[PDB]
Amino acid sequence: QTVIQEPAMSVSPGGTVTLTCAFSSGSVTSGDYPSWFQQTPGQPPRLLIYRTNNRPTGVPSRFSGAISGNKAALTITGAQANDEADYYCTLYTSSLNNIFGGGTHLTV
Amino acid sequence: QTVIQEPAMSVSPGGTVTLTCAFSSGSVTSGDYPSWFQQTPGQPPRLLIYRTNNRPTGVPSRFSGAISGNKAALTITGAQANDEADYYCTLYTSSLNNIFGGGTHLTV
Amino acid sequence: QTVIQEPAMSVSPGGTVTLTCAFSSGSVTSGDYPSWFQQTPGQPPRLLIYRTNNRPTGVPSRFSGAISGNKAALTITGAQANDEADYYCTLYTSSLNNIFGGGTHLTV
Amino acid sequence: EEKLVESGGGLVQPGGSLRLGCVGSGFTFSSAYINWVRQAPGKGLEWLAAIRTSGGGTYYADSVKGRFTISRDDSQNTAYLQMNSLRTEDTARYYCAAGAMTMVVASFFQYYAMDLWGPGVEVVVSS
Amino acid sequence: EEKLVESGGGLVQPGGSLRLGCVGSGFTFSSAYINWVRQAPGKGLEWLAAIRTSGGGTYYADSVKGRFTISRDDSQNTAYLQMNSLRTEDTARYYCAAGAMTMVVASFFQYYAMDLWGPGVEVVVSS
Amino acid sequence: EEKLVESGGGLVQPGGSLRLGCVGSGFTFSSAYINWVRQAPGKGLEWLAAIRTSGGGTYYADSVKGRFTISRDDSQNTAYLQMNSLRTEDTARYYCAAGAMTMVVASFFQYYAMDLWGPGVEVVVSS
Amino acid sequence: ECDAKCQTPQGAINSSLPFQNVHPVTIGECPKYVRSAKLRMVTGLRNIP
Amino acid sequence: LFGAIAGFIEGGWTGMVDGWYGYHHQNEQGSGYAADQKSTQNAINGITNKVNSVIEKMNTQFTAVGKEFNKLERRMENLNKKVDDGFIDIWTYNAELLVLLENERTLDFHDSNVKNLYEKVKSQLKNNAKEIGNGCFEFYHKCNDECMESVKNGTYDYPKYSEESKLNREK
Amino acid sequence: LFGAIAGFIEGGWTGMVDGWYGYHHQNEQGSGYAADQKSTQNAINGITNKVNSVIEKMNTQFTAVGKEFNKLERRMENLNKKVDDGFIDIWTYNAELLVLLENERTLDFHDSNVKNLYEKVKSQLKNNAKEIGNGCFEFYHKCNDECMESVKNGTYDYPKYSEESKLNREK
Amino acid sequence: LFGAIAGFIEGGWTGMVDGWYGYHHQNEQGSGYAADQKSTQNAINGITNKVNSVIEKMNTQFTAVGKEFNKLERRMENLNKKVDDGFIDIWTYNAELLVLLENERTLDFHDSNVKNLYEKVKSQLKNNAKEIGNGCFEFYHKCNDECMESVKNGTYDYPKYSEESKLNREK
Amino acid sequence: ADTICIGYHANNSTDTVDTVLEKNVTVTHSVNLLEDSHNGKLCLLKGIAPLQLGNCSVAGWILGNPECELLISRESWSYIVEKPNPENGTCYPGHFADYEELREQLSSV
Repeated sequence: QTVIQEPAMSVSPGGTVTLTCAFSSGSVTSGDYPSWFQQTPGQPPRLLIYRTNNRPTGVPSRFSGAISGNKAALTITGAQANDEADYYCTLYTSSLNNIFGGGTHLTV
Repeated sequence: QTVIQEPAMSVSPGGTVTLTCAFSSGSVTSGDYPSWFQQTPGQPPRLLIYRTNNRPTGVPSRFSGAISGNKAALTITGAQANDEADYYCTLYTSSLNNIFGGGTHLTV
Repeated sequence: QTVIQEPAMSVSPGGTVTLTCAFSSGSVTSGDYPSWFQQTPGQPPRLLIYRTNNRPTGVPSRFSGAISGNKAALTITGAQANDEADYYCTLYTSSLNNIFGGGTHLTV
Repeated sequence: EEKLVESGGGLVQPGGSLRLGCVGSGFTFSSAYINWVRQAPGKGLEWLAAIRTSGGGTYYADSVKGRFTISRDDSQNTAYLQMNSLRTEDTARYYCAAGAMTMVVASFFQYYAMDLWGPGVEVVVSS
Repeated sequence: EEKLVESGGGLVQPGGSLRLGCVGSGFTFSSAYINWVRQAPGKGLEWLAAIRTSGGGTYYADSVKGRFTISRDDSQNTAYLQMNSLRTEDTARYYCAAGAMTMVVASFFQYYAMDLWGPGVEVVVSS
Repeated sequence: EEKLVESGGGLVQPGGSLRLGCVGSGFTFSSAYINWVRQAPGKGLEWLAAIRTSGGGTYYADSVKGRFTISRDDSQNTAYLQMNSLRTEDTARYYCAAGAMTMVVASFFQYYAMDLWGPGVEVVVSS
Repeated sequence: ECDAKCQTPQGAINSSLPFQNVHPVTIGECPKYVRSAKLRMVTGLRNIP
Repeated sequence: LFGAIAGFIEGGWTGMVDGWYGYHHQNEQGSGYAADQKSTQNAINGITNKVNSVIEKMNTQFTAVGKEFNKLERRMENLNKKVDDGFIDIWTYNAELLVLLENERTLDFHDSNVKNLYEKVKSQLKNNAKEIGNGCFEFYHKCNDECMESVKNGTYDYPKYSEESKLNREK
Repeated sequence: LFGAIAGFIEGGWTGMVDGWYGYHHQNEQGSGYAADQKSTQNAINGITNKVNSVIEKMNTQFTAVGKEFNKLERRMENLNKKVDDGFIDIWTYNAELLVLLENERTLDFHDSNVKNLYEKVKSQLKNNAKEIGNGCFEFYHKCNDECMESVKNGTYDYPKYSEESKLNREK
Repeated sequence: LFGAIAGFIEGGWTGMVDGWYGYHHQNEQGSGYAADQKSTQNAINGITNKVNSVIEKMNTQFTAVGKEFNKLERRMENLNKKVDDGFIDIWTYNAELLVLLENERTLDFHDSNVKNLYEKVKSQLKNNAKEIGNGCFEFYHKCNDECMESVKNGTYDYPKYSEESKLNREK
Repeated sequence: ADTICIGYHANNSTDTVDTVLEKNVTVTHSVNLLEDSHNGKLCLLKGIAPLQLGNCSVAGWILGNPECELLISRESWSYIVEKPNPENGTCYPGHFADYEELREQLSSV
């Protein structure tokens, strides 16, 4: 019904993060096809991971995605200080019906 | 229904011919299985092309068959002057029901 | 539906044996899955051949099984003088339902 | 050495009946579809009838549908065309054709191929 | 050079109507699903509507169902979101997204991948 | 290492009852069909009963159907044959066999193969 | 005076088959030598008469 | 495996000698055997391409595999022997596995052809006939030779016989 | 082969542009073309892994084929030629046969996917709809876009329309 | 793919420990788990033959794959290295692709076996049972242990239960 | 009533084939991919006849052995045919230098 995320997170440069996304309901499965989005203020959102594991061509091989337990997880390792943006998660409840998360404001 | 064919046709020695066979109806396809026969005076007919494009073993690799637009075409390249015979086409309307054409008298 | 077997036989050492087993009914086929057993006095029975041809790990490559006509045949070749034991055949009528034979005593 | 030989024929008055026979040698006659075709004097070929193998069926043209019957006897390697109520337009040379062309991937004969023809038999209908 | 450009928007009094338009260039628009998403000032993204290709169907979020309608014209590479009876909380920046990622094994666009986004259009509903 | 040990048995008056037991060690007893066979003194082998795994079913010979029941307790690796309404002809050595032959392509046991046998127990019935 | 595409010390091979088991030492464009005694490809169906 | 051959159609027919797949008919005019020309011809074309592809891709170049070396060149003799033996091993293994897998594929192809013919006849007849097992349909109406040929040649004309069939099916 | 593609479903749809397999519905609201995303995605994953398995299974080490020999070393030149031609022939045969067989595996995979989709829809609808050939179902009840979407994602709710379908069917 | 495994039959049974394919029954006397011995035995024979064919078709000859060459013979050494690396590449490619394809073939074989068993039981029960989905049939009569064993072993005797199943079906 | 059955072909063939799932499968028809027979005679190659040495060896033929007269005329040959143990080679005893290389280079001309 509603998608729960972390209100805010921080990380030092050169460190890994574990930005998580879940339902306000039962377990999140790979059949929900989570997709993450990076948005800086004043810019359109950018797709980073799709179908919980797959990166587009332009996305650096730094953002990894997985399903850890019952919650989807996005991990950033390098943290090159251009990762200071709002990270959103979308979970698909149908063929095209998707619910967006609240947003994790990551500061580096 | 009825199969139309050229009443007569003449070619020069060492030339190509385009003996055609058509329906008095819609298009002729490979599902009609055209078969060409050659008959000389006082003699049993001889099969030259079966199922549009196939030659029996004894037939030299000079007669060829094809489908062109909506017609069945037989072509002779070498024209060794022993080809002065009547050429018939048969079209199969069923598993064994077939209709013969009028026949073409080929003068070399 | 009963299993008929030859009451006794004898064989010289280094001689062939043609132990046989049949039904009091139609032909015995591979679908009856015959299995032979060797029993010495006061000793658990031992499996020599299952499914008309298969031999367990310990059984030497001397015993052989086959379906000869309408009967099941166990052939012993070596006759190593330790084959002085009763030989039984079981033929299966269902998936676990089976009839044992009367038994053949082989005097070597 | 595949050969077909046609018997019967000759002169028959209108309204009469004939029984043409084609005998096959050199090939498995019981495995081949048998066609009967006619050629009127000074005219093109006209397909007349066909019979399959092992009682598959009989196929007739509208010209002689109901007048001409076709049968076969594999024990004698013969195919029969019985013609009844013959008119004046039934004067022709009659050929028996057989689809008897072998394949490489099977033992049957090739479909849609009248490869083996007989010399023919003349049938004339006049007074 | 795939690109989506929004159109429409502005100021509309509560209870009014608008027709936001998104025009796409650089890719086969008629083969791409079109999503309309919104972002309120200082608030997270909210998916509103989606339209499939060749009349597959229209999907609406429960928040905007009945009030908002989605449509597309494939002869002009345009996607329309028509809003009726706008409330005062419908003020946001509206984005049109499209699934326009290609694969090597097919000529289609990848599923569950909203990759191509437009810059957005401002909609303010106030008196 | 595969072993089956029989228990029960002894002398019981006609019209009585018994419960023979077979305990298996060294293999997966819950995965093996269990057969009960008898050998009368100076007589051939007589197959009596069989039980499958996971409640598949019970199979009885016509001689002992109705009188004898067969069960298994997999928590103790035991198989039980309960005999009722004993007659004078039931005195024999009773064997428990099991299909415990393994295969390379699967983890189950071979079908139609009683490979593992026990020493057996004497049962003598007499007035 | 025969003509062949492959020659073998025991005699030539007049065939178009892809494999042969006559002799490993051959001269010419020859079928590949195999240690197989049978190479039958089913073209038809199971025979259940 | 698709279930037709050595399945719900237990055995073959020795009487059908003009094709691989076909039909047996029992009308009051008579019984008989007719091969399905379309499916058998498709199978013939497929198997002929299969054989021609296995045979015609062995295009070899003029080579001589025999060499002579003396005793002071024994490493050469062994290297040449290794080359020849390795090529023979590769080709033997490849040919054997190729035939083994290709034969299974051919048998599966024939099984698929018989099931598809059965399914096609089933869909054509619909409820005008009943499945009596063994790949046979018992009609609810009278089929003459024209009816049987219509079933065989692919144009059955169901509505023509539906109503009468109902009077036999609801009885 | 499974009989769906070029079988009981005759030809493909140029209208469906978003996937390989899918539906075409016709209601009062309108007609359309929707691809089945689950089956299409499974097929895409399978075909991608097949192509990747073919491509990435070829691993080589740094080698130089070319060699030069003088006039007194011709057994050398001939042996080098033999190894080169043998490797080329083996690889040519293997590549050609691999592509030839994998094409039949891929086409059979697509045919199976289409047939499985048809069977899934059929089992969902049961007797609420009639089969009219060509892979096409006719509903005995009245469906809107919710019903069509319900059939498409796999949540049909047969009991909801069972009574109305019974009334319309037995009439 | 034939649609049975991971299809209309979703998951496997851990309780059935005596075969690959089998049955799950429920009667007043209780539920159980029994394997189909015929189908499982045929599958075991086929898979065992497949493994034996893969293993035993490699017949090799005594060879030593090592040669030493002095510094004045580098063409010797490079030719030997080329031979060895080519053979290793060919064998790695062949083995890897063979395993990858035989695994799909084996999985499809098991899927076909499950589907064929389902179709066999379907044809034997006919209209005496209702297809309740998931490889399950609910009987329109009462089946004690003997009836279910008759179903499993292949002799169902439909006409015995034909009449009663009518009265309970038209109600 | 009136019935139509669907079935397949069967004949008296005894041909057997081996499959990955079963051995010794009787089939209606099969083709051979293996050649097991030869002519027993030497044939031409690429339309060019071979060179037959008779009792001479390559060394004897190329040195001009006195007992090698019949084989004196040839222009172009596709291969050489030699006896397993020729009895007229180097009549004067001695060592032939690079004999195997010479045999390789005289194989076809």
